[PDB]
Amino acid sequence: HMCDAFVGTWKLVSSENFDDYMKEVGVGFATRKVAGMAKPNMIISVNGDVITIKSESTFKNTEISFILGQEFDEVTADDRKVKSTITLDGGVLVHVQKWDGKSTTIKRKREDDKLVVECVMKGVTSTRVYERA
Ligand SMILES: O=C(O)[C@@H]1[C@@H]2CC[C@@H](C2)[C@H]1c1nc2ccccc2s1
Repeated sequence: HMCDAFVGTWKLVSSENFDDYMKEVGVGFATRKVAGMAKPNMIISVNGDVITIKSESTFKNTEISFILGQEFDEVTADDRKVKSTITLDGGVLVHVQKWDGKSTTIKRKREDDKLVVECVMKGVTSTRVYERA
């Protein structure tokens, strides 16, 4: 029952500062413009200890499966090859990605009927809000 409140099908309803977050990550102009239009559906499921997060959009379809605390390789939507570790910290899913000596952290939390995602790269934060689909 670890992540029960995350499980489901979620649709992006708002975004703030995502272009600036992507710039800070190192994403180039064309990917920023096209990726920034996307309205992904995020599908979260749990089977035993394995959590799966799928993201489906017009730009890319991705999928990650993982066990909490156990590092895995991820190819991101913007084509970074990263080493990821996802943990639960006080009810927040905390996802750290490492690549090329860099690091970014993505936090996912339940707030009211929403799933709120905070993406941080150095001093730049983007907030992405999802509703049930
Ligand atoms: O999952 C998402 O919400 C988005 C949208 C759906 C697919 C693309 C656009 C994905 C990105 N994530 C990142 C992370 C860092 C840098 C660039 C990008 S594009």
